[PDB]
Amino acid sequence: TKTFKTLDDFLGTHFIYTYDNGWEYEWYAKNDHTVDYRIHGGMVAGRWVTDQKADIVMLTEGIYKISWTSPTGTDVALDFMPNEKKLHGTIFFPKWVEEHPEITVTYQNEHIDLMEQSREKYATYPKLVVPEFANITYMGDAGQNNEDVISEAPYKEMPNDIRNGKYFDQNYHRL
Amino acid sequence: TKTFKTLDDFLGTHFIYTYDNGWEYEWYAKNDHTVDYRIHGGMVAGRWVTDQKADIVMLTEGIYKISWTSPTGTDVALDFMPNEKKLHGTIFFPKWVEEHPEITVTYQNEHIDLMEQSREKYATYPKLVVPEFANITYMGDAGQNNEDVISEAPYKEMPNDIRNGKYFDQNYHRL
Ligand SMILES: [Ba+2]
Ligand SMILES: [Cl-]
Ligand code: NA
Ligand code: NA
Ligand code: NA
Ligand code: NA
Repeated sequence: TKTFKTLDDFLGTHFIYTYDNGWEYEWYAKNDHTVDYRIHGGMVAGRWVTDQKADIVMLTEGIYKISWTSPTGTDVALDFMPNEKKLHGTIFFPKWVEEHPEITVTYQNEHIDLMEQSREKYATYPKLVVPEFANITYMGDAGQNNEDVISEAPYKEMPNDIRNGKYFDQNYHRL
Repeated sequence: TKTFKTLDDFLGTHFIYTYDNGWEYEWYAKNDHTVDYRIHGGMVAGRWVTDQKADIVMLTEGIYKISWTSPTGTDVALDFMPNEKKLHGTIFFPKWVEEHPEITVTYQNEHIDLMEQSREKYATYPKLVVPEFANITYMGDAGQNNEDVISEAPYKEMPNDIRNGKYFDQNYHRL
């Protein structure tokens, strides 16, 4: 077990977690203004995102808050409490994402224009707000600016492969 | 200052705080699902809200997170660290609020239809995201469900009057 104490301790960390609503997420603090993530279970499962710009601060010792807005229109605020293996996230979904979640299920980086066209075309209100705690199931020190971390679409067995030490090498690159 | 340990300690607390951009806000935890607030500084100074529904939780001992979405379309995630006199809030404004702030500068509770109509008529994107720490300059033990706390429009010297103990009586009523 390592104690998370500084912003530097947190950056470069690679998380897997399950929300209290059953939803399984994966998230990486690439650097101090960039996040990658990959969704395994729930409404928008299969979706993954690299190079998302984000405000990342340490609130107080060992507690980390991350904010970003998405090309879909989705707003996010994550609070990591890694010394307790816990997280809290609020996701503010536009109405169209709840109605048509599969539109967002893709490699978003290749379909930015689709997301921007969708968010203006389809309904935004009422919003779906998902305020939930999560248990952290995996913590890896990937280092900052590591391109191998979230570099492919999710598959059924992927979270287990990572948790079991059968996905990355000693240097945290994929085999 | 009292030590905040539990969710109970937090509920019924009346705050005034200045964000790092200089924006003075005031905010009250009326109950476990309801917030009242009043704005004294910045883009939407003069705006006040009551009976806004919100998700309110204790993240970890003495740290609190509040999530709500507004009739304006605005998304808010607030993190309180009252034992440090520090807070962090992320506000996600629709483009239209940045472009027409003065529509929202009113008692919202009397102009709900105008807010809902404007969020549909004007632009949602790009969002203006305001990630900032605040310094807490006032903490009042207002008790839960006190309708007097935020019951009038802000005036210039109002935060001073509250800080200076000239606004409420001994039972935390305006008079
Ligand atoms: Ba698709
Ligand atoms: Cl509101
Ligand atoms: Na995104
Ligand atoms: Na990556
Ligand atoms: Na203040
Ligand atoms: Na303001």
